Amino acid sequence: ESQPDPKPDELHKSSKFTGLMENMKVLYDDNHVSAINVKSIDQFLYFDLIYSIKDTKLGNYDNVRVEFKNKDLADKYKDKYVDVFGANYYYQCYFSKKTNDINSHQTDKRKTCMYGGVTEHNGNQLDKYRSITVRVFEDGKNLLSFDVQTNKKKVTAQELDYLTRHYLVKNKKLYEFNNSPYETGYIKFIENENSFWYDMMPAPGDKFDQSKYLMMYNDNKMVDSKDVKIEVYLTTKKK
Ligand SMILES: OC[C@H]1O[C@@H](O[C@H]2[C@H](O)[C@@H](O)[C@H](O)O[C@@H]2CO)[C@H](O)[C@@H](O)[C@H]1O
Repeated sequence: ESQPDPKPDELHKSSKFTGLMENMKVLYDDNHVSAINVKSIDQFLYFDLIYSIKDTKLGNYDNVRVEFKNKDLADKYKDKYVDVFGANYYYQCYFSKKTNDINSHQTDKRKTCMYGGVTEHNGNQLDKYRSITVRVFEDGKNLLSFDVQTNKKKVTAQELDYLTRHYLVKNKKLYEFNNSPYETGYIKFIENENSFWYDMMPAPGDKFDQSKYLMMYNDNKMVDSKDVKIEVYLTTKKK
């Protein structure tokens, strides 16, 4: 069980962020990118892939740019049929501008951007959703547990993360417009000796960089739905 647990002073303090929690909230509200059995259709930079995924409700986007940590990840998934799932942003998002020569590009009307959140479709399917347990702790006490479901054998940490936080925003007011009732918090995934966590709170300051925050998912970290367990540790802001 190692990826050093955070030392209490290591975590971002929500009281140190003085600039609109709504921008964090939106990433984990009901909207998100999801598609099954799609194939990249273009590329803007050598470390990304462009997908033809239409916003199936709000009609907010027609193309989604998936950015990876490096060229390898983009190469691996180029041309392959994948499922996509993840938190997207719009504000600092941009790519291609047109189907121009020299500058390899394409994409017309309504774009969105995201990091990682990709898995091979083929051979990664289960008929019969697997249920992953989430145990949340508030100041040290296991106050509740809820389930998250995925029908993927291999699932990105991004998806389990979004799933978990989406429930907490709805039932625990994890993030609110201008604040959060929690001072610190982190999501811990556990497979085996392998455990890793993400800080759920925004960095100190007056502004939150959605793009920079969502960047932690660019490694396309995957996990096996059969071996994972998730624990959330929240601490209450000095009442
Ligand atoms: O069993 C062969 C049969 O599968 C259908 O697909 C179904 C599948 O039967 C069911 O278990 C699953 O839950 O939903 C699928 C619907 O896509 C196919 O429609 C049929 O063409 C055969 O392929």
